[PDB]
Amino acid sequence: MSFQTLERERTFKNPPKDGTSFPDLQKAVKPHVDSFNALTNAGLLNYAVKEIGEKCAFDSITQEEGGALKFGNKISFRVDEVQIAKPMLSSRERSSINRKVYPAEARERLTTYKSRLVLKFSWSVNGGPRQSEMREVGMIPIMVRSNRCHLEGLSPAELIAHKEESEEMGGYFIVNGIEKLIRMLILPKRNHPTAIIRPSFANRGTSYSQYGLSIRCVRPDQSSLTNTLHYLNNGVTMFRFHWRKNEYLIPSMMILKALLETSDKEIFEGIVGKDLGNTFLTDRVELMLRAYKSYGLYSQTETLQYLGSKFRVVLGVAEDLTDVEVGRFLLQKVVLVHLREAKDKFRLLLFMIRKLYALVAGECCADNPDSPQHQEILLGGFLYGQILKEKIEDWLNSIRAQINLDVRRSAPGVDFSDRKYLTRVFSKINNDIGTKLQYFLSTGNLVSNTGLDLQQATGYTVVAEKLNFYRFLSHFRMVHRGAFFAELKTTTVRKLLPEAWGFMCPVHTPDGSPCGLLNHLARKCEIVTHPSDVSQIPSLLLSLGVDPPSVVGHESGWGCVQLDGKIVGWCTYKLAKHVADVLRLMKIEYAVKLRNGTATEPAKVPLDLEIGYVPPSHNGQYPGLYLFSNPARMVRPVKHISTGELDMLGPFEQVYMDIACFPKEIVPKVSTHVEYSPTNVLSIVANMTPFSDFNQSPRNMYQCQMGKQTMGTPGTALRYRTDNKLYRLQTGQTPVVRPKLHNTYGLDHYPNGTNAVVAVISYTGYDMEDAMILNKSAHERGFGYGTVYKGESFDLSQKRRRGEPVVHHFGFAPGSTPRREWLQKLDADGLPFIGIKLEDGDPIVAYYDESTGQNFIETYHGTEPGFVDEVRLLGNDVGDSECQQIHVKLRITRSPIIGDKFSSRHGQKGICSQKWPTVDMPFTESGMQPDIIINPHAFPSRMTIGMFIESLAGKAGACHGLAQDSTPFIYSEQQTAADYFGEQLVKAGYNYHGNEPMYSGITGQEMKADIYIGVVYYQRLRHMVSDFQVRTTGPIHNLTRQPVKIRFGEMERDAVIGHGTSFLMQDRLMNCSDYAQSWVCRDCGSIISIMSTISMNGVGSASEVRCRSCAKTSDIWQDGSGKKFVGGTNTTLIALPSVFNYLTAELTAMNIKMMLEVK
Amino acid sequence: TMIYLCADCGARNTIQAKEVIRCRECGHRVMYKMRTKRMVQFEAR
Amino acid sequence: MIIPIRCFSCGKVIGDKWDTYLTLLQEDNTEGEALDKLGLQRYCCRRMILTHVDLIEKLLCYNPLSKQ
Ligand SMILES: [Zn+2]
Ligand SMILES: [Zn+2]
Ligand SMILES: [Zn+2]
Repeated sequence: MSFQTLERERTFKNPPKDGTSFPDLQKAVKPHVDSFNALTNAGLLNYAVKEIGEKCAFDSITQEEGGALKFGNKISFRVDEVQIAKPMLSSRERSSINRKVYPAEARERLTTYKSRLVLKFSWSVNGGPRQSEMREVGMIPIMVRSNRCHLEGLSPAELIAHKEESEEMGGYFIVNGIEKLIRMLILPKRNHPTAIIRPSFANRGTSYSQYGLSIRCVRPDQSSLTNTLHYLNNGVTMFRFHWRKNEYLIPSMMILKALLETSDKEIFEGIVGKDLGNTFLTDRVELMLRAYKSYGLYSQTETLQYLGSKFRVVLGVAEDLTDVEVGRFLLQKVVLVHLREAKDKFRLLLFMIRKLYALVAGECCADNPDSPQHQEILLGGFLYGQILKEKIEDWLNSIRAQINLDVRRSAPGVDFSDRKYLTRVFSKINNDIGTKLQYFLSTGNLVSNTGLDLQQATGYTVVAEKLNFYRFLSHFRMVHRGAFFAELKTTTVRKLLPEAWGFMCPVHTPDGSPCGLLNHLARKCEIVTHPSDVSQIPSLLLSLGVDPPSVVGHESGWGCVQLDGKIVGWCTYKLAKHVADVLRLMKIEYAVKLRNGTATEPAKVPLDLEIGYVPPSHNGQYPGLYLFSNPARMVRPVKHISTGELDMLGPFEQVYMDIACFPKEIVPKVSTHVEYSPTNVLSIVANMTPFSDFNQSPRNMYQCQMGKQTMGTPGTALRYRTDNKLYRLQTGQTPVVRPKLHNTYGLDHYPNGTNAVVAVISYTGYDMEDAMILNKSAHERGFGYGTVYKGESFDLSQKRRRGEPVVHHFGFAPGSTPRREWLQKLDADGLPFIGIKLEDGDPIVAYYDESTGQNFIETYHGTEPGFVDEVRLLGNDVGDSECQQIHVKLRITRSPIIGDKFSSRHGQKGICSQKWPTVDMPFTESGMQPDIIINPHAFPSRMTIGMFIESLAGKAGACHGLAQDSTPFIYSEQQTAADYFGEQLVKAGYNYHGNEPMYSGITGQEMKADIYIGVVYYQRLRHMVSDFQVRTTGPIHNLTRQPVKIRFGEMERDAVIGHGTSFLMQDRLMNCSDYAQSWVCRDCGSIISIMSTISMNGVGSASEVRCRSCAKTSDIWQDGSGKKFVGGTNTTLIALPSVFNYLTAELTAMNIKMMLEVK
Repeated sequence: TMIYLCADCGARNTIQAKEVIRCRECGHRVMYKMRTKRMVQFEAR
Repeated sequence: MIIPIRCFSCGKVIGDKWDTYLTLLQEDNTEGEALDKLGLQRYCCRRMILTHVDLIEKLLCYNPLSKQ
């Protein structure tokens, strides 16, 4: 593989107008933007507002023993649909051609990227009118390159026509101008009843036990909530669930009888109808039935009425309508929300209680919630839709409470037929929910009345620091489990238990405290987020040998088949396996039909559907075929081996398929799947480490977490970026050793480092403890040469507290202007020259007030001489405003200074130690001074043998002119990679082991031993941005007279009184920090009741201090107010730290005082 | 009077102090200042 | 940005060898060894004009003073 150079230049010069040259970056960001696309289209918000329901209001008449309290004027309102229009420009016509707002401007003008939100409010006047009205409800942010931005479908050339760079990615809502993003979280599986062995259950309900069954059921609008089954020691099962932040606990027999019109024989023969009279199950179900018979009633109507009369309070249900329908409202809204039909909720509840009882008796292993087998991902747009539906539901409840209060007062205005009344009430309440969503995005504190089944309520959004390309991608791929686990320090899920092979990367994960939590997805792991219709799955199952009954059509051997939380039939495990296999082959074959020419009807069975066959075995996972069709799962591709085409599979068939990892590993009759190429298991940033399978994997972990922090090219459109701190590399190149995916993923547009001619040698002596040198002339000819951009913003609208109109303005007041600095930098307008070099104490902008007319100034706080490259006069808003914002982008320069970390692509970070002169460096027979001397002692105990191979490959590829392929897992044990590159080199002419005969520079005669010179890829780091502070003397503290906030104490004191250095301790702590000579009353022994004498005589002698607490012409004295005293003569000087005087103060304010004696 | 650049249209605006800021020909609301003629030196290092 | 005049390790000036290297690959059907016709004997001056990202022909398409 060669460097695409001609193609690179012909994609740089004339950019493509057809379609983005790099499809894989877009398939990498596709989760978020396709989730938002699913939000707008595919009927997602519409389902949300339908399932909101309708809310009623009326005039309440007290029943007064009537029982049917009357109410005639009833209005029942609902939201019909939601529309999100494209982001126009301050919708109100500003007397211009109303044009769009491309996000470039939202980054420039430092304003969020919002768009109108239209709701379709609907009426009912307890008749049938249903007149409608569209309501603006504020403006919500909108994802860049989403379905509702003005960049969708645009080709790169039309993006260069705008101000965003050619290969834009999208996925991030622009909020105030800082690209916020919703991180992917990990949740339990949708609808699949999992088991739980968690000990916290035990002390929860003391009659309870640890064994439980949890299920996170989700509605069609992806608005899940949980409801678990507690198995209590007595024998019955409790149906725990959540509502309005509060747990709620009703016995499972209660809702089992309340759901369908059932008789108890049906419950029994459904739970345990099998193997008639199995001991454990039979007695437990008997005990349960009787324990419910204890207090309850018989029929379904009585149970529903009791349930309503119990739960009418907490449900937001209509106050007046009826009572049994409230029971139906529970059994519709809470019990099992994913299912629609009551009889089917009943069937799944029987199956679930059977699974619980099997788990209790040890016939079923405990599924593990901290493993990707039972985990899915929540995207961004789905969380956005949930929060938008929650805000809409709150808005409806709020206008409902406003109507109820309006009616309740006495009757100020009550006209449920008049539209004027509705205009009044809408005008009353807060109608702006755009700012709620914008606040969730600006902060992250998800402030909702119900948590939507989310453990943690903080930290949902990450700011997309474009510092370096890998950093941007790594933002887009990652996931996270939530700090609710980080606070628990355990050898738990932070472990890499292996149902992740190909889903989430093994190596790429930060080091330190968050290690193991945020696992970035693999390279190829997609996220299926557009579900499809599956009715042909029940049709085909019924055709294929399974049948769902009405009365118990179930026996011993028959296992269950489950369609994303709906029991569709029962079949023996042999037939279950046959059905699984034939479904898989039908899916694959019709997919290969659908991709090419043959017609694309709605797919019989979609690819994304996963056929999770769970074989039976004693003490295993509970066996039953599981058919999932939900969105927001993880799904990756493999090659089906009987056929020869794609097939997609998720983290539920992983654990039960023999996916042979090579064409050569496949063992016949068993291995039914092949991995495309094992490179498919790593992530995107981790895969780009040449020979990544030679290093000790901690080195690859450090290299991922450190290549996410290189001073590299953060893009190509930098002139149009309003970020605070950008870093750019002047001289970058493509690596000479590279993985093909470094070309596929379009990294060529964003280089990170240069190619250093590294000599492994211990010669200078400065390069121990991991440091290194940098050939001086190889530095002064332009080695890694950074430029930092610090853009700071000035806003006069802050210093306008309240009371006056706009006063401050940019410029100089009509009048005088100092020449000594202000006219040197600032042009005339108070805005600095473009290109004038600033220093620390230098003025940068100038504004004056109107009243005082005096020109104020703002100075450059940073301590390093920077230039000025671009100033933006931000128009405040839509129009009709003065320049009330400026944005100045200083271009600081940062060459390699002693202390700036360099680090190859193996975790080999160093520090530029001295910068040896180019004459005192060694040289080969050829004459190239090695650009960087690394130390040989750093490779043992580090195992970066990958670096030796990479240096070999670099010196080989640079010679002939190849782009040495370095994908993980190509080179086997038969012929080693080292031998391949050695053949390369010996063809070129150099030494085969890579050595090279060098002469030393400081002596001239050759080094006895040959030395190892290669061409490594050195990406300069940027951790040196916060380097130094020397304090001779300065300000002191207000209270304790201490140096204001270096720290010496509480461990430094240990060291000093360890050395036996009394005088050094008393110096550094008491002398140099805070020293004072305070007077002390010797007799009364206190330090505060002393006072200097006043007005003793003329200038004369010294003011001879006296004491007050010890008191009662020469000796007597007066006070400031004139009060005379006598006595209190014994006053002397003592030396005690000022902090002790402050302690005396705060102590006497408590009336407790120490009387320190003096001799 | 100063000479600026409308961000999008790239048109010399000639807007004066304490005035309504916007592009005279497009209506855009972002203005860069232009780099005038001024003498600076840098060592060739 | 533009080609790094005066390659780092050697002292050779290679600023001028980019528009005359590119139009050897472009139309001469010669491969990465085109630079051997350029006279780069070492491999320190040679990994400069070989693996060079010429990222300024992509960044010059953002003239804010485009007049359009
Ligand atoms: Zn006293
Ligand atoms: Zn314009
Ligand atoms: Zn050179």
